[PDB]
Amino acid sequence: SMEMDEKDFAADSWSLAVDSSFLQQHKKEVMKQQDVIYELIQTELHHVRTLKIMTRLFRTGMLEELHLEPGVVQGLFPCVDELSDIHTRFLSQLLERRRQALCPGSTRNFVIHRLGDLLISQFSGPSAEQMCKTYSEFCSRHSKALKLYKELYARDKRFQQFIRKVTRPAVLKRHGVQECILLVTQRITKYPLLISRILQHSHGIEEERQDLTTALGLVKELLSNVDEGIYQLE
Amino acid sequence: AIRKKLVIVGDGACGKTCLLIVFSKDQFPEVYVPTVFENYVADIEVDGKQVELALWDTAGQEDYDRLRPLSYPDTDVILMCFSIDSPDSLENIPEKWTPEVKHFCPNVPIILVGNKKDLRNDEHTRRELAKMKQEPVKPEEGRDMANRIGAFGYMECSAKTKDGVREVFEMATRAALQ
Repeated sequence: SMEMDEKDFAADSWSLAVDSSFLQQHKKEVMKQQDVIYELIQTELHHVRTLKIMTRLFRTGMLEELHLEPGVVQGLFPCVDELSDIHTRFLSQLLERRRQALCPGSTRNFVIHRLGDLLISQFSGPSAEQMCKTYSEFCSRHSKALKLYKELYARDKRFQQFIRKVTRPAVLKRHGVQECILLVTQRITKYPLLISRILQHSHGIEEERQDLTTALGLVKELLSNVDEGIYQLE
Repeated sequence: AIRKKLVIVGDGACGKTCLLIVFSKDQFPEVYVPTVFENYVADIEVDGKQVELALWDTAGQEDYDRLRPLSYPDTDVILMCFSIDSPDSLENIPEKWTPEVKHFCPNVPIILVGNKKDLRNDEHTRRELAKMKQEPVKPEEGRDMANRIGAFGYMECSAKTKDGVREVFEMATRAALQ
């Protein structure tokens, strides 16, 4: 990930991330709403980061160093380029919404008064149809992908070595091949929990409460549709 | 060091996310309590054994019965969480979470964890439960349930005060290693 964005979301909360003097000029409800918006962008930044580890570090590496069939790496990391493009674009919109909010003359101080609209466009229309179709494909191939990794690690020493080599950096402690596949599967269920907590502290404007309510309904609808179209493969 | 996977199950009432966050941070969140939990890999030394313990939550997955079982593969220990201020959450242990957990993972040690023990002497909880013709979960009920469900053990803790939290994750590590 880019040094600029890691530094921007390095703090454990929005109240810690902004300047202490800037925070002093805000209501508790604004700080509480902001912290959950900050967490949404933070965890979405970590999500795209996870997806880049799968495509550049694991998938690209297996094609380059291991000289392995493109069908096996496809069965190991299914739809990861599509998932990386869907979520990177979403992260870019969340990151630019934060940049517009920035006070003139500062890079840390911001307040996001509108989020709901952004969430609605992501969870409605062809962006949502792309997500339903891709996550239904990923969660079906998830079980086959976990069996495919184990058979390769406990059969071929070249792969056994590649895995140990690329997962040696301290940062990839919780991001091995298997943990990435689960982190991605678990990501979609985190949105209704995140949007629900933002909505809890967003009644100061009515159109924002109605935007976040419609986005919340859309994520739950997306999830219910993905769940229905899941068939486990072997 | 040997890696072991942990999954926590139970209704949202108990505070699965809270127990996982309090343990991984090893302090009750001061300024902000995080809404969600990703994953974590905690190095624990239990009885001279260096073990990498991967921590996973099932929060959000409660309504999605086809998406939730994808969290279970290769689990070495299941924390079966319930709330001491919610006797209804305990009633879901034998009828909802035990059949599902034993289906996907039949020989995985289950540790019935009664979280929110501090609320046993919180008069706002005793007062609200009196309206529902109920009272906080007694220690003997949580033990009776763990015995009925055939759990490896019964444990109690307070995510709010960190009391018992560490002992649960060390026993989870003992259970996984067997």
